[PDB]
Amino acid sequence: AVDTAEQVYISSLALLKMLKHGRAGVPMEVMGLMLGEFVDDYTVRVIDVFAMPQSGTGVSVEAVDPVFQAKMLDMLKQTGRPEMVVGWYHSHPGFGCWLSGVDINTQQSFEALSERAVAVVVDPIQSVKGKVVIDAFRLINANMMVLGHEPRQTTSNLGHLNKPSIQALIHGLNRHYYSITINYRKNELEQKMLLNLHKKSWMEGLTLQDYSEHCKHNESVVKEMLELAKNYNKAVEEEDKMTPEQLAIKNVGKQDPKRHLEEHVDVLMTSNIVQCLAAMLDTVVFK
Amino acid sequence: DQTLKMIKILSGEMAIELHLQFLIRNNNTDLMILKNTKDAVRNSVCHTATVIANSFMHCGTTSDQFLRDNLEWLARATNWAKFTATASLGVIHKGHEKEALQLMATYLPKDTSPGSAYQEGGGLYALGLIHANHGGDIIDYLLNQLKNASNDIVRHGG
Amino acid sequence: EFLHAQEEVKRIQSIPLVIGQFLEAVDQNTAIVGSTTGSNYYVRILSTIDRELLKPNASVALHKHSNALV
Amino acid sequence: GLRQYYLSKIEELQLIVNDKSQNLRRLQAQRNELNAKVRL
Amino acid sequence: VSLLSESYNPHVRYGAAMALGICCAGTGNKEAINLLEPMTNDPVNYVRQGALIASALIMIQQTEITCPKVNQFRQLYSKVINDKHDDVMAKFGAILAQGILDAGGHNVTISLQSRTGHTHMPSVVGVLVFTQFWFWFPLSHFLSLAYTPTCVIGLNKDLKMPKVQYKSNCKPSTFAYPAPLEVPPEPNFQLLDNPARVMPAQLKVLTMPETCRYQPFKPLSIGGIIILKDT
Repeated sequence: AVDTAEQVYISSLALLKMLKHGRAGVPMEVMGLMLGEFVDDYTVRVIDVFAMPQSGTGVSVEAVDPVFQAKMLDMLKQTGRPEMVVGWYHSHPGFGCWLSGVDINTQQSFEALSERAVAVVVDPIQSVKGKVVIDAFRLINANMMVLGHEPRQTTSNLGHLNKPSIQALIHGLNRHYYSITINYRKNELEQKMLLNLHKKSWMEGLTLQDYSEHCKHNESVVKEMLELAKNYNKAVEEEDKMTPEQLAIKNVGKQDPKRHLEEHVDVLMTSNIVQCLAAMLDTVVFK
Repeated sequence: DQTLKMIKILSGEMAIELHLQFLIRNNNTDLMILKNTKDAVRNSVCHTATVIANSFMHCGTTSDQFLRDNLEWLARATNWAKFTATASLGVIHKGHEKEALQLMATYLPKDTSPGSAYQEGGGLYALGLIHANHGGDIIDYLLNQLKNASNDIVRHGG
Repeated sequence: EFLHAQEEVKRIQSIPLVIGQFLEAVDQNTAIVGSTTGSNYYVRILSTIDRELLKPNASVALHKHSNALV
Repeated sequence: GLRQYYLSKIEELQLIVNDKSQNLRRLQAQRNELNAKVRL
Repeated sequence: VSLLSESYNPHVRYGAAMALGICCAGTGNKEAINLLEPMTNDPVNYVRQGALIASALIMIQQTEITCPKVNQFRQLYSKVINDKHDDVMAKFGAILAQGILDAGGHNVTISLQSRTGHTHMPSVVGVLVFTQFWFWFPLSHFLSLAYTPTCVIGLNKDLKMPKVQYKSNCKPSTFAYPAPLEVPPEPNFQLLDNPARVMPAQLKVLTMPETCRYQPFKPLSIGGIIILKDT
């Protein structure tokens, strides 16, 4: 049996292949393989990911010829080092994460050879910048659903941590499959070299900024900042009046001075203090 | 005597069985508290949750009437509760030399040999529970059995 | 940490999005809209929208299933 | 003579208590407002 | 830690509750029980769990008079353990706390501390190893190292038990029992035998034996076993 503390380790490398292939053909359900490395009865490690040419419909998506599959795995053994197929994924476009009535069927084909084929859903729409909603699954027997017997024999305080969505609960969870808690394998091998490689620049700051127009832009804000302060020479004057909780609901048609009047003060500061300081270092450094 | 003084004060055994003498005389518990929680029979954590309850409220009192009321509800959950069911046997017998090997004579790993080795592998876990800070044969009776054993299913308890 | 949760809230701004129209608000942070399915609704809002871009007769986005202001 | 000096120093050490706690009284309330902003 | 009970993530909201459970557990602290009162109401399940274990550790061997919230919480574990709609993790704390709160027939207690000022290091290990029940269930089974009795014991020879009976002086309702229900004009002269359980707060309210045959050579200030000089 299982302990519902399965703890699927994935990677740092596979998920970018997951989302790029998932989003380049997003409204169709694209899918692929999961090529990883098995460990003990509890955990599993999926390290590499590749897709195949597919043929789809609106509600269904299929594969094509199996000669693509064996020839791809031969070339990945000879280059790098050999692995084994730990599972498979697919991509609900903007749905969420569940096993539909056809998604459950090819899972049933894959769980026969190895019983631990991990079924993975990636949604490349719901993922904005943070949560990437993924939620890997695996089947449970509908024979034990007939028995009324509750499976998986909880022996660790690790499973019931993330709560399922109600929309995935409308679907087959939890009558034919279960969820798995996952995290990410992170290391200085990779974590240091995506941070210190992505957002970097070279001259954007040792340079000046359109020197006749920066001082011109120092009037393009201040000119309407007069009349915006005239509204601030207006709105305080109608206080000691109708209970300023009313002055929250009422003022939603037009812009207030008070919040907008500290908005430009930050802008009229950092545009000046940066441009003044960066000019006064080139006097020292350059002769 | 003053020659016998180093055994009376540094082994400190007369603080052990006198504490056992305190618990065998003073024991004010209830059976109904487990029987109030009896009605949660399902496939959930509850089997492990009741056997971790009666072990904490009967530490070192050797009173196995809360556990011997049945067999099947205790032996319903498997594969780690039976690691813990033989683990909870030593806490009830905490701090007593005699009733460690003799009550677990069913639960030596080479006597019955069932399909569950966690039932017999977690016995040496409970042998450490009784003789904590008490090292004699209990060091070496657990030292020699780990020289040759099964995988890390008895070696956890060992 | 607040800036990380500041941007996280817009996962409700996904693609199956329907269109209503602003009508009025009872109070702070709760309003009354009218969808283009004919029926009006008393909806909760999303906090990050500048409230001062509302009501001439504003076009608004509404959630698909829960049908709140987006 | 000796202890005469010491009640000088208990009473001006206490002058740090009444305003740095007052700084903390100001400061701790600011976090509670900001944590109420986050969870909401 | 009372500021940290309102943190944004439930993880810091969790460990704030055990931080009260591992410091003030020997005392029936009025303030620590005051903080854990709304902590059982949170929508996260495991902070409802760890509040109950922290509520278990604060009031062992205490009957209604060190703080009135004992029997206010005896009903509370039974309130959540008899629901069906509760979470399994949420009601796991109630069934665990029954074994904590009635430990040994109210004869053993936790003690991270001696009267000498020195700490009890198997209990220091025994409560820290008790923290890791998430990642392994019988790893927090190492809790018996923290269970220590509270009983004065008389002694006169290496083996012989004495026969002494002393009494109390202060208000007598501190000496209460759990008193189970089993459904199908006052003391302060409480006589005690040699294996007599006693609260550590009740070590001052008792009386030295002045009329008995036995008289303690030691100033009776700590529990456990002492020599009782036959006079």
